[PDB]
Amino acid sequence: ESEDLDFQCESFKSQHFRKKGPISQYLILGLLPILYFGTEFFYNHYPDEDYWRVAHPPP
Amino acid sequence: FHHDKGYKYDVTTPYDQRYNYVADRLGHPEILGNPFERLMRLEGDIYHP
Amino acid sequence: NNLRLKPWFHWTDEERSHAIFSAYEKRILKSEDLPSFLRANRINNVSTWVFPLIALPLFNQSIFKLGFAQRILLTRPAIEWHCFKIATVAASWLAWLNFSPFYRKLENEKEYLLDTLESRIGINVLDLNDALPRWTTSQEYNRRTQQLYNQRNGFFAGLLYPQEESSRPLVDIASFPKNLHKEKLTK
Amino acid sequence: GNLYTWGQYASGTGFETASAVPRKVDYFSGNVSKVAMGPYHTAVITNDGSLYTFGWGQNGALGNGAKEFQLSPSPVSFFNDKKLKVKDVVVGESYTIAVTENGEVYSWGYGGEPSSKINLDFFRNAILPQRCGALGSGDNKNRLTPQQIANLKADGYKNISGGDNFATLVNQSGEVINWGTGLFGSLGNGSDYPLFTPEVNAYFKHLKEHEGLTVQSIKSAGHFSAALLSNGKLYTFGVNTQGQLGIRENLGHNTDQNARLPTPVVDRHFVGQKVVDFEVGENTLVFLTDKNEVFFSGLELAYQPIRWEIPTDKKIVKLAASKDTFAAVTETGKIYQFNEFVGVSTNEVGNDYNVADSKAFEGKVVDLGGSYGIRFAIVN
Amino acid sequence: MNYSYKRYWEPSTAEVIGLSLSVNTISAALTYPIEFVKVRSQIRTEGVGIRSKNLYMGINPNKVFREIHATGNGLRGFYQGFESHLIGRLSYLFIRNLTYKIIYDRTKPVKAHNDLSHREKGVIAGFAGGLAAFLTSPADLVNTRTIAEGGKPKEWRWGYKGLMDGINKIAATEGGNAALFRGSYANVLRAVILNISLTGPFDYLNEKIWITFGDMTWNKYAALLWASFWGSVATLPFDNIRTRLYAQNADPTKNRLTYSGWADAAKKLIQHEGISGFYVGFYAFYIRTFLYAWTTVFITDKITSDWKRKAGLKEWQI
Amino acid sequence: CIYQAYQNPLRHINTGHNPNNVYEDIVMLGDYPVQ
Amino acid sequence: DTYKKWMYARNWDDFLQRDCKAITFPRAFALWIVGTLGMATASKWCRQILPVGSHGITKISQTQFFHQFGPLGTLGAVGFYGLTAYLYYKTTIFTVKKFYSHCILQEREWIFEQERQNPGYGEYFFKDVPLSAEEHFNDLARGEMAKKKFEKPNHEF
Amino acid sequence: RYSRNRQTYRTGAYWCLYVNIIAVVAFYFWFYKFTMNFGYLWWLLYSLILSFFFSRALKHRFYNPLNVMTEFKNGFMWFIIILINIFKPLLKLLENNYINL
Amino acid sequence: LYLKSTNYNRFDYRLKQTDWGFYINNNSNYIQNIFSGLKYIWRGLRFWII
Amino acid sequence: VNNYFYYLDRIKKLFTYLNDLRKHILKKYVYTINHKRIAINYL
Ligand SMILES: CCCCCCCCCCCCCCCCCC(=O)OC[C@H](COP(=O)([O-])OCC(O)COP(=O)([O-])OC[C@@H](COC(=O)CCCCCCCCCCCCCCCCC)OC(=O)CCCCCCCCCCCCCCCCC)OC(=O)CCCCCCCCCCCCCCCCC
Ligand SMILES: CCCCCCCCCCCCCCCCCC(=O)OC[C@H](COP(=O)([O-])OCC[N+](C)(C)C)OC(=O)CCCCCCCCCCCCCCCCC
Repeated sequence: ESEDLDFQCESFKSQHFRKKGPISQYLILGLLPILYFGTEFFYNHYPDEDYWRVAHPPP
Repeated sequence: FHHDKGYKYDVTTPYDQRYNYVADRLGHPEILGNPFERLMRLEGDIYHP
Repeated sequence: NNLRLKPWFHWTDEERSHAIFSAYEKRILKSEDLPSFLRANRINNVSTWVFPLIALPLFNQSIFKLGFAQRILLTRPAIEWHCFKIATVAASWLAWLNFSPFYRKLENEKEYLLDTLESRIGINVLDLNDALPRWTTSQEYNRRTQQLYNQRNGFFAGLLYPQEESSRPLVDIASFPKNLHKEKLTK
Repeated sequence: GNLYTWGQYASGTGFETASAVPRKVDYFSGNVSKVAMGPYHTAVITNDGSLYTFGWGQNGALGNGAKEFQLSPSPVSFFNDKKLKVKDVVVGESYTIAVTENGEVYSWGYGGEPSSKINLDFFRNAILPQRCGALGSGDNKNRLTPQQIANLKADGYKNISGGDNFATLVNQSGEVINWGTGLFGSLGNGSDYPLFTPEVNAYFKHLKEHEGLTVQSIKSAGHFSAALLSNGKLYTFGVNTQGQLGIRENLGHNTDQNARLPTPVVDRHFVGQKVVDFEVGENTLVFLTDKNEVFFSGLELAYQPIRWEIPTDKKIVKLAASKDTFAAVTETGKIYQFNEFVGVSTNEVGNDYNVADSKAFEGKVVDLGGSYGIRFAIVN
Repeated sequence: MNYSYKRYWEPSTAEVIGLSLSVNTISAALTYPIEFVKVRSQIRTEGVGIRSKNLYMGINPNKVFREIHATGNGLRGFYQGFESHLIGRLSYLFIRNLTYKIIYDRTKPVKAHNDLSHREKGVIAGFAGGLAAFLTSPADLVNTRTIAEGGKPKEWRWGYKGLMDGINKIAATEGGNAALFRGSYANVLRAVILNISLTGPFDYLNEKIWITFGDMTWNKYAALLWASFWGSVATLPFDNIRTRLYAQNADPTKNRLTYSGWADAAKKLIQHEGISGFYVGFYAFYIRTFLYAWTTVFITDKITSDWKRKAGLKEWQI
Repeated sequence: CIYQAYQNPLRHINTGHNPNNVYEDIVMLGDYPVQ
Repeated sequence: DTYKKWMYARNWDDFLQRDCKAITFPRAFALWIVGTLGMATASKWCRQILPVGSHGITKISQTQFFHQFGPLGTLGAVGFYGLTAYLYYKTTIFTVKKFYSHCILQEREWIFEQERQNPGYGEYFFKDVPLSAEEHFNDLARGEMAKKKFEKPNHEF
Repeated sequence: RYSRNRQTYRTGAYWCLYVNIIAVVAFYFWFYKFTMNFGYLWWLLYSLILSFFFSRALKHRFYNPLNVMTEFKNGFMWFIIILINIFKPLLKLLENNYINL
Repeated sequence: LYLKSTNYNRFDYRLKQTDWGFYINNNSNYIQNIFSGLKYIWRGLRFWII
Repeated sequence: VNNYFYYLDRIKKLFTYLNDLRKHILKKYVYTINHKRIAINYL
């Protein structure tokens, strides 16, 4: 910054090529629907606490 | 030379060989800044090294 | 009973001093309750701005002649010796300010005045507290109380300063009209 | 000549009260030959080879078998009793080393022994290397009385100098023998481990073998050292607290914290010149180059050697460096000083120097020295 | 949650000692080949580290198992040093359980529905585990040396034929009883970390699952899986350093690396392997932890519930 | 720039546009170029 | 309100306890670490802007800051350092008090502990615990805790 | 035919973050009368507080405890020097008063 | 106050360590232009006070 | 060179790598105006 000119190099090797990387991030992505639904319903306890619990009649 | 952006005809003119300022004799203290704007840590385009 | 929380169990020193000052100003506390507390207050002031003086030669005879102090004096520049002496005196001064017998006496006198207030107006002693200015101190409120005592219990009372005896009209506050309405604005 | 001492404090000054103005040590009747001042104690060798140590005798220094202050000058009973004349002396933070005329080397002082049995040596030794001193004993044990360094002969040696916790001997053949604490490249040998016993420096041996550069001299102060080699170059190594090393190419880069190996100073400001001599003080390095030019680094002002602008009309004879001060003595005895080195200055001032008043000393200032807060002048 | 505890039946010292010894003998006998594979995986990557990339990072437990089986000793070759492992584990458990029981009985709350917070029980368990691991370090050392040899050159092997034989050889050759306690501080650190990394995570997820899904039956096993994962994450670096210190030969020549202590071992692990070099054999360590914990919890719960039902406790108190 | 000096402080008014531990301003807090 | 206060923090102890919510000891120590970093940075800034005792300088006059701005700049730097040191001392006292209370005396922020014990939707209403719920607090305790009476003040003013 | 265009918009990214904060916070406060309890996740609040002092202390390597101790000592000595040099003119004025008398 | 005071300041040595040809080192006494920073501070805040 | 802080050098490289990666991520995905990265963030 402040000492590199804002210009474009003549060579094509200055192109920003995309290369792949790690895969654990995509492990997180693959379970995204499971994690999102679990977060909402269980973590936020929606609609209420007793809905997802195993059903018991009152004494 | 800059092997990724530059050419072999990249020779910096040394500060000795650059043309001296002769247009006027009065000084131009803008290039120093001010004690006020140095104290205030203000960055100006006219005193940027 | 030492298990009952007094209404001012959370108040700071500034809040306690302001409560006492407001009680005296509002003629809840008479000038007959102040002379002890005020006296303690003055002693506390003398206990604050004299201690470093009292602590300056004493250390020169007790602490600054010790082995560690002499080592600092002999093997370090004079500015570091001054720094050591000033730091020691300032630490002693801070410890004195936090734990001073005269400060404890002043706090006890303020507690006695607050107990008298609670005996007089009951739980309404909490009505003497407000949102104090940030930089006004307990000493400043004590000085204001002392100034009010000097004004009332001295000359010019009734000439330049209001007297200590109230002359408020005798009315029935249950029926007498009030300035503020409960919910709306009135004219 | 008569001794003159001054400084910020009164530990190693030979007196009991400090004085900025020079004060004449006259316990010696003009027989002072050499003086070595550490941070807190001083050792003086007279004409007859007698050794007098004074100052703070912590960790068994001063060669008196105690750990108390001895502000007044006092002879060392180990050498005076046997009439063993001492040739040279090196004084460091809490140690003393004496080179006698027969070549034997003695040491006494702090050696790295832990102060108390209750200490955090577990975590520290898990983190930092084991503590050591400038003794050649081979163990971290304090020497309250002078004791010979086994298997070390200093006869015909070019130089001997030591820092706060390390020592170095440069022989006539250019061989460098180091011992003490080598942490952060103080010894310049490329290792941070302590050297309890003296060992030959491998880096300078490699330089003399391959590059063919012979070590002219080595001078140390604090945890910093500078070496002058066969070519007119200075190689600094140690802890760069305040820019003493003079190895910073770019003023704005704070990456020069320490140099494990001897790195050459930045030759930018004296291209084509060869260093004639140099002097090392606790936070400063002042060297004179053959164009009669004085360059300095340190004091948190110059992180690379920049020229001192004292007049070059008169040849510079002596150089001296000390904590936040330094000075240069010319042929005529005129003493230029950066900051108050002598303590008295005349009205003659210049862009970066004052002139020390000649009235402070009674005679001609033959020698100047002192690198940690207390300074001395040997005056004839 | 401080009223939520259920301690209406407290087992006696004899009961806890006998049950712990028997159940943990079974558990250790079941997972000893997994421990063997983990130790071998840690041994084979001392100066190397993890050199694969992406999903291949680490050492495959099945590959090590196949190599050890192809050695030619069969499954009995995975139980070499099991005498040392079992004796050390049983002694460690005896000392730890005795000290924990004593300090707990001196400190446990009066009410049967109250109990020490996980920090207090963690302090007690850490002290007990540190003491027991310090005392059983010779047995752990002999076991680790027995396992490690085989993945080492012939001249680097110790050749131990038992626990007493190994102890005699260590004392006689290396010299003194201080030789038996090589790397004992590593074992102490490992036991301190292991004794505090399982109770915390287990109760956390168990209670959270109960809050979410009510009183189902899978709650404790999901919480056990989670606790095993976090205990393996916390304990594995210390186990790795303990393995490195235990397997180091007395002769500095016969070592890929020489360690002068726990800190030195950690430094030389970070230098050559990096941070990820700590977690080698993580799958094996986690699987062994989960299997051992599941076996112990299952059998102990069955036995203690049977004991409680014979003590007259109601169903909600069991 | 942590432990590595990429930027050139000789060509910047204020070094500290990025979190770093290896840069120092040439014109420091108390420095004022004057005529 | 008469706008005599804006932050409504009586002192720095109140600020740290309530505004920053350093109710526990780890929070107090984290705030102390932040304050230590800030104090070190402020000291370094003051020593850089007024370099007395750094390069052999011994007098305030022999600094470029004094040449440019004079005694007003020195007063400003002294005030800045004094305020920073005052706030750091207050933070240190707060942290030491919290360490003595929570770690030595084993005191806690008990409402915070109650919130820690129940994670919002737990089922911990038990008959054995009188304080578990409002239904399980026995009526005898309610009667007994309210037996005494307040004193009637004497309106002697 | 268009001049070179800068390839980053940092002020734009932060202006949009502020727009999101304004929308959510203002709408919750106006309609739900809700204000987020920043003390619930106190360590995010600490990260906000820490960030104001982290970088400047990082520049001087104050993450090292030794540097902090050295800086404390040097700063206190600097403060003492300034105060002493302030109060010595009182002694100078006293001597001037003696000579004036 | 500046009887025996040298011309150079810290910034002068810092400048001598840089390749900034546009700035030079002061060679005369600063008594003539002393306390000019206050003048520049006034000029900076001149239109902002009211 | 028998430096005593080789592990420390590795940790220093890790810290430098983390700061460089932070700057890279911010400049490439958050502060960018490239339409492809913005579209992928949208997705
Ligand atoms: C009638 C007289 C008229 C005037 C006469 C002439 C006067 C001349 C002298 C003036 C004062 C000289 C002394 C200045 C000291 C500082 C020197 C300096 O350059 O510092 C570096 C600093 C920036 O350095 P940098 O390396 O470039 O950093 C860039 C960013 O700032 C980096 O930002 P960041 O976000 O990374 O870092 C955040 C934070 C980081 O902060 C730190 O690292 C340390 C800061 C203190 C922290 C304390 C923490 C305590 C512990 C807390 C723990 C608990 C947790 C807390 C949680 C909550 C946290 C928020 O940094 C700051 O806060 C920097 C700004 C500090 C400004 C200070 C302004 C006041 C100074 C004077 C006070 C006077 C008091 C009364 C005096 C009289 C008494 C009788 O410089 C400035 O900020 C320049 C502006 C301020 C300097 C003075 C300007 C005066 C202008 C003329 C005034 C005329 C009259 C008033 C009208 C003004 C209208 C505009
Ligand atoms: C998942 C299991 C599902 C089972 C489904 C139902 C199967 C029913 C049929 C079973 C057939 C086999 C029964 C064998 C019974 C014992 C027989 C016997 O005594 O054999 C002699 C063997 C010993 O003989 P051997 O193995 O030396 O063989 C002799 C022949 N030579 C030497 C030539 C190869 O006995 C044992 O091995 C018993 C000791 C206990 C074994 C415990 C194994 C635990 C394995 C744990 C997992 C693997 C390690 C970890 C890998 C992954 C790490 C992450």
